[PDB]
Amino acid sequence: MDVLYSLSKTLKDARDKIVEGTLYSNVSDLIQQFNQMIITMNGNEFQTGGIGNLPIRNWNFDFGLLGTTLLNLDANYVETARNTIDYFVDFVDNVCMDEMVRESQRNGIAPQSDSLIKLSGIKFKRINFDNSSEYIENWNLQNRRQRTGFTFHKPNIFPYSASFTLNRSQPAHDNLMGTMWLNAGSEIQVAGFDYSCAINAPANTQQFEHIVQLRRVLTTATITLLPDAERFSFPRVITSADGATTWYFNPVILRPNNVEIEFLLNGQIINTYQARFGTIIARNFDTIRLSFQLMRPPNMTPAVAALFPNAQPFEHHATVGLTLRIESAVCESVLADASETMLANVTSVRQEYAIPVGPVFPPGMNWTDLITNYSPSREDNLQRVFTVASIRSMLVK
Amino acid sequence: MDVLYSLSKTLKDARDKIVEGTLYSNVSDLIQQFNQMIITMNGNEFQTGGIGNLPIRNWNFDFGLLGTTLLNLDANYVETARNTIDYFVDFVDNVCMDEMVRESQRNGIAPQSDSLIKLSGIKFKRINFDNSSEYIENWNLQNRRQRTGFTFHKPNIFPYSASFTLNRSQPAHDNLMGTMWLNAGSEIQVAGFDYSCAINAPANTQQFEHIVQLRRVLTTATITLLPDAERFSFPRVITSADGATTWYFNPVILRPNNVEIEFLLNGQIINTYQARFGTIIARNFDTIRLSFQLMRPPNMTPAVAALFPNAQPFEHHATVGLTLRIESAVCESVLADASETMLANVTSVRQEYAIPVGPVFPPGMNWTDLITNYSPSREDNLQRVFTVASIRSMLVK
Amino acid sequence: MDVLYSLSKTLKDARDKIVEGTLYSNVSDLIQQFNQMIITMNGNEFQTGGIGNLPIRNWNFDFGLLGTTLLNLDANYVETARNTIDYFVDFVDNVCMDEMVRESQRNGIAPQSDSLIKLSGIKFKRINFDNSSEYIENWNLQNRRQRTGFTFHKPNIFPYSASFTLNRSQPAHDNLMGTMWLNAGSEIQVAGFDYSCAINAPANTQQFEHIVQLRRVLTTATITLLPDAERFSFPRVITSADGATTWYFNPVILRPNNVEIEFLLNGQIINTYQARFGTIIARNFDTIRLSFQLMRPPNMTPAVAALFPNAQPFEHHATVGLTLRIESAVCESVLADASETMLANVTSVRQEYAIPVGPVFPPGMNWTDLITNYSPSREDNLQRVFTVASIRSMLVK
Amino acid sequence: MDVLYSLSKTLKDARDKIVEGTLYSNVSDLIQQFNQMIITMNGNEFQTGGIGNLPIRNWNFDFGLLGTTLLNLDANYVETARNTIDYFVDFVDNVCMDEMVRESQRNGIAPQSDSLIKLSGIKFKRINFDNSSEYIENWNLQNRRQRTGFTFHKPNIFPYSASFTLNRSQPAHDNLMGTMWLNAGSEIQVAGFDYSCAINAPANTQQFEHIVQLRRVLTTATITLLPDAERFSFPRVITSADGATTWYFNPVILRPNNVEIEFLLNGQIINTYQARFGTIIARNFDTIRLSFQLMRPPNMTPAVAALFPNAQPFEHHATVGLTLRIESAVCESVLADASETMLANVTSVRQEYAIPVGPVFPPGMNWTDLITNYSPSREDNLQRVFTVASIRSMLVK
Amino acid sequence: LNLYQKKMKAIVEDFLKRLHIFDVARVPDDQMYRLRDRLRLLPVEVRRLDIFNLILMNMDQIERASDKIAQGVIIAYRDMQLERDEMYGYVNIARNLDGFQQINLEELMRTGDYAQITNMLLNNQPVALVGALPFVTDSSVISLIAKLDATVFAQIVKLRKVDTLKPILYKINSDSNDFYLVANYDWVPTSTTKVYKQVP
Ligand SMILES: [Zn+2]
Ligand SMILES: [Zn+2]
Repeated sequence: MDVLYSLSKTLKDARDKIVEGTLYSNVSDLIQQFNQMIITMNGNEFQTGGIGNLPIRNWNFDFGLLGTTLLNLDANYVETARNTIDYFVDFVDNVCMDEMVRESQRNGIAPQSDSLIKLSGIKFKRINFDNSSEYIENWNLQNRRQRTGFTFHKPNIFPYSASFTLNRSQPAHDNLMGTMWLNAGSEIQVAGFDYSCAINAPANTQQFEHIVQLRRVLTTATITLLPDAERFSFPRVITSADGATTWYFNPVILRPNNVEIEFLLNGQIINTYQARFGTIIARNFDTIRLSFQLMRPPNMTPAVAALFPNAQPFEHHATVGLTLRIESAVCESVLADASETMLANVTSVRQEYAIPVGPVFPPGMNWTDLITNYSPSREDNLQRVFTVASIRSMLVK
Repeated sequence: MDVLYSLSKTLKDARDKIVEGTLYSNVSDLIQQFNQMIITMNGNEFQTGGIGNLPIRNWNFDFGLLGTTLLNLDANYVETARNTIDYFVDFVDNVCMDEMVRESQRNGIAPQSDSLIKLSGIKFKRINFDNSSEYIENWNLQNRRQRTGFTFHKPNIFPYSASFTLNRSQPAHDNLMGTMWLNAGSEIQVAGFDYSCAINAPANTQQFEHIVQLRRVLTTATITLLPDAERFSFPRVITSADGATTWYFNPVILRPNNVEIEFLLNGQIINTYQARFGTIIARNFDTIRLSFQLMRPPNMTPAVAALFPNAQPFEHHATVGLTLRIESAVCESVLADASETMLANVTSVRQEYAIPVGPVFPPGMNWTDLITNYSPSREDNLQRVFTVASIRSMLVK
Repeated sequence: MDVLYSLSKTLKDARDKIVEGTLYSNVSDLIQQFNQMIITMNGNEFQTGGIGNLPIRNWNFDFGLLGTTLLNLDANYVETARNTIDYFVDFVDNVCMDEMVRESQRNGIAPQSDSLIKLSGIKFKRINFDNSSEYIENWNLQNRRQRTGFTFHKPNIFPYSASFTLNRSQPAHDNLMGTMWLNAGSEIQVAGFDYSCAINAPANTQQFEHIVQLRRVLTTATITLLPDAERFSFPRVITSADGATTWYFNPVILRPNNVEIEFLLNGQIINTYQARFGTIIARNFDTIRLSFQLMRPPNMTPAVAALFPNAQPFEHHATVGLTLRIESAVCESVLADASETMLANVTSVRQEYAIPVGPVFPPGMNWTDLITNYSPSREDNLQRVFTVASIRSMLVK
Repeated sequence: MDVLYSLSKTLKDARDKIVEGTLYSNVSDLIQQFNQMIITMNGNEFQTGGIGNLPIRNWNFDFGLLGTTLLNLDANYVETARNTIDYFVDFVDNVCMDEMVRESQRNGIAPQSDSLIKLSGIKFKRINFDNSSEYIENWNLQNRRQRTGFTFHKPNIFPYSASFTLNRSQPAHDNLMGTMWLNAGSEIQVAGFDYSCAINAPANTQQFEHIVQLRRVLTTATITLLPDAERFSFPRVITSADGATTWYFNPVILRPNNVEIEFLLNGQIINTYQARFGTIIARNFDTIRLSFQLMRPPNMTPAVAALFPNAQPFEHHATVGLTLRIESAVCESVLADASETMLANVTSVRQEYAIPVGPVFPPGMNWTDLITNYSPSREDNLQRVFTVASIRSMLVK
Repeated sequence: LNLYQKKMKAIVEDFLKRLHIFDVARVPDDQMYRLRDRLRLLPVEVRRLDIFNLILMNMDQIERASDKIAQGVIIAYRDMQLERDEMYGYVNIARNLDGFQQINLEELMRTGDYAQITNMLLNNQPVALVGALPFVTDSSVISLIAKLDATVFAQIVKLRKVDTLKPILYKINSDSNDFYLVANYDWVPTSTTKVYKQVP
């Protein structure tokens, strides 16, 4: 595997540092590495493809070295080189793709394809070099069993979930109390509603709570917390819990009272914030708990008083809410986020070549399904597959 | 051109690796490259500026080189060097800016300025070196007529468009049916409304559809699709299509029924998703088609039934919607996005120096106007201009 | 690729300049080139076919050189040569065909087949020669990214489109006003009709306009423009816009008034002609706009007056029209035209070998579909495929 | 002049036969010719442009000859060559264009531009070679005085002419007899009409005739002759001869009787065809005479009899016609046709550079005006200008 | 160092000899060359390498720094104004080519002549010659008047060669030149030619 990596940084730092002009001395250290490769390869034979709509292609090697002679570089030098690179590019592409499709339950971590299995061979190890590409960097550290870690912008930790829970309801759905939410990606919006505006509630306050359990721990998270859930601030006609009928939600929004956000790790409070809106840091957590209340306004102007009668019908439904967004965070496990193309690359190659559903990944590499049941096997396969996608993107985008 | 590039990575890898103390043998390979330059330059005269409020500064070359001795670097060594760098910096800045304003209908892809035209000369090619900066990387691969590609978080593919289409309307605007939307940047929000709540519609279902045609194909897109269009979930007073009067929109939101998103390429469905909210992948498309329906609730509690009478006046307007956001994608053409400063750099330099409107770009480099009529000439000029902005940002931010 | 080219001009200039008689001296320069080939080939092994109904064939090389001895040429010399040529002919045919079927989205420009991919190899480049064949000529100039260009007689730029637009209509379709047209290939015919003969129109003149947007710019076009649209000068029964009924068109033709043809490029008028019929030149345009009017005759003999009453029924329908034909033009992109057999060759080879529909080209290489959505990928594939067809036609027709 | 020619075939056979990989000996004979040029040139300086919007650029020569690195060229060899070619290309373009705009009444058959006048100088003749380009081929043969000759597809010999001649008419235009036609390009359509259907005509037959005089003799013409003039087979409202009113034409078509086509040369019948439709050959003619008759049907079914009463009003107008198209022909004088781009090239260069109207050519190089008054001066200038356009198209399209 | 000559054996021979162990000669030819083939593909002991990089950077400077030999000459067949420099006094030096073709003597000589130069000289055209070259100083005020500098050239033609191409300079100082009936008459130096030796 690491082998694979090199193959690319070789080509990149190649198709990059080798051009009509420059001095030999700037590539001397490079040129070498290169040749070294050609050698190890030549003589060997390969095979890629064979699954689904993926073409089968065989490759052989028999190439000349490089003029370690010249001082500067003349146009002619390049072209005779670029011609050799292009065969490797078109190669690697086919190599990546071929191993970017196969999955495996037992050992979903190690190589699969006839192409790569052959590379992990010892006789090729004579090629590793410059592993500064964030992903491979972490691939190694994990082999040696040590503390890994990646960086994500608007990570995708929450499987899509949009629902409600009626804590007080009745057939007519004319005096409900409960919460409704949307957990998706890196965002959570939750609203607590009480049709009665806490008219008969102790201290005229109704307590609400929303708990979200992450499938993986996030560390060093920068989070935006804002009062109100705009998504649940407008009139709605919703299906009843049993699907037998529809209820009416006509919200009027009040400020959430006694807001408390807790970021817990294994049941322990790691970070807690009381009514702090804006930017907050959650340094290590696997669970978020949002507690907030609706407090009936003790003093009301006529217009307000008119919305909240002492007796039904309750026509304006008191609602309080919160919005929480994880802007960035670090995770020890690979995840999809709003910036990296890994998930999209893997999903795209599989879709383009009509790769059949396998035993590990959900149909279509569906993110929600994947993160909902993020088993060790899915994670090992995902990491292998994401690391390969990242190796491929160094040359082919 | 590529020439230009070097000039910088030269200086950066210079103003960076040349510090009081470091061991020489870390820059041996570097030092060289440097000198090589000075030589090729010395004996040449340049001129930049001359347009709008851009000064016309003149430059000459005549410099000594650098010692090669010394195990380690002594402070004195640096300062005598930094003094030489600063003249090149202040130079390049003026060089970039001068070629970052001129546009040419004809060959808007070729060099313009007297300054650069002179660089593409052969006698200067002896300076090229280390082309790994994502942009130049793609500049080459294109000049050779090959497959390019870039990376964008929240790309800016949709020209601003905020409007509506009334499929059923009448003078009083008291029983409308149609859609309203906002396409902007990487996001689309669209709502379908039916004042009658499909009371007389076949199967009590009203079909809606929203089609958006991209000006460039996006590949490997990671997309968030969510039900509801919050932007169109509140009461509005809107101007009529003819601008003669104003209508009232008083939405009540229902879940979009039979949601189907199609990502098409040249009329062909490449990806299709049925009612799948959350994160989805669209691997290659030039068009997005969102189809969704409003289905009159077959069972209604009294509160709901009251909103939807059998006869007018229709006072609560049934609305269903969708929100789609392209988090990341790859495009073969340069585009503005939410992270890169290229567009802002080009636009800013032109604004600061009062550069007159030219024949290629819309006034103020207006993004909406640019992407709406993204001609080949505008794209070639944009790419040239974006690549220069990226070369400049390696040294001057 | 260029490699391929040679292979042929080699054979042509061979099966042509080598015959029972002539002097050595006329081929000396040639003979050489030839041998040079045999060498480079011998030892190598190939494979063509394997897709659809295309036979798989393997080829090996082990041939003797040529007697560079003799003065004149004796019959015997030829026959021993022709025998060697025939193996190459039957070869190339199979090579062309094999690469004339495969398509590819990502890189639809470069080679596909195992046969050709091997040719682009460096070790064969030792064969290029005499690239005066118009197509290869342009293939190169495009690699070096420069101004290309082809020549066409009755080009095929307009996708088939035959329709109408009723600007004034009513259920009975007894007093219509609008236009009907046929855009196909290199021709446009458009008619403007007004059942009322502009009886209530300002200045008794009805304005018409027909705009046609080319998918590619045409330069140096020689065009025939004639008044009248014969195709729309006869009685017709046509389907209504909604397909629910049929209307009657009973034209009577008048000369088009204030004819103005504009050939625009990116919205700018490049050429404009006012009422000029016959041969006109449009030097560079991507759009054609034809504007013409129907002017009610101010003076009418009884027979004419009788056709145009002050009140309905309107039984004779005043019609004015134009016919425009692009006889020849130059395009920077390959196109089908009325003389070249490229499209037909590619389409024919695919049909004969039952080649399955691929990811790039429309089913059956349908021209209208192709030109309607002439994407960059379709054009690159079309050019590759057209260039190969042209290489093949040098030997096999 | 001939000089000029070479300059190109030099470059073409150059930018063509000189590629990465061809054996030296395939260009030995060529290389030479090339160098020979450089020599003769270097030293002398030139001026192009200096008219309308045409730029005045100054060209100077200072080039090193061509090496000969043995055994097939190395990439490097090419690039150092291509760099030299590109200066000549960009040169010639400017040379052609500069002499492609100047006209002269007195001697408008010789070189005008300061650029070319200098080339006809003796010290340059040393370059001329391979005069196989059809146009130059004929340029020479004319300088010596001999049988020239060009080849055209759908030649453009007929100036646009669309009119009628009423042989019998009256104010009401209710009983007309005459002909109407369209002569344009290579086609003629003519119809003979008799509102009375020869009711009072001798032998119930009305004779018609249409004569067209070519401005130049056409030889070896392949012609399509078909009965009927579709263009004049539909109802029309036409302006009267004096423009004071409009008449009604309501044709009903009968087969033309006793059709006789004569192709005359200086008043002598060279070819004559009696009622022969399809493909006919006219080997040498300057005039075409079409004679045809309308013969009242001696036997008529009721439906037919009803169209042709013994007394006015005559409501169905008996019409007979012919269509003649010159598919191909040879002319001793240059002409525009449906395949060659010469006229379009000359017209386009003049339009692009805003070249002022001169003393020889009609405004806009209008074809109809040109061929209508095709004076010796216009022809000599046209030939010079067409020959230059053809030299230019060998390199720049 | 573009020494497209020795490279093969030359170095190899010395190499082996110093190794002592074996007596070259009986080293099959496929051996000695193959030995190079392998040698040429290795780094270079920083020491070694580090120095060459240094020599090359100053190479140019040395060459023009010498007292004998300058780089090429120019011919313009245009009465030209002699320049003046504190050190040489009144001389015809040019510190820069630019405006006249360049002809790599080395290239010409090594590859035979096609007279490209022969024609340019004959129809008398502005041209330059580049590389290292012989040299001649002269004090004969008169000389200049006699236009000697436009002579030497014709030579070449004869047979290829171009070794015998000593060009001329006029170290005309207001002194050591018995020939000074010059500043006594209103006048200005008309040198038809000058040279590249940059100033020390
Ligand atoms: Zn963002
Ligand atoms: Zn035709």
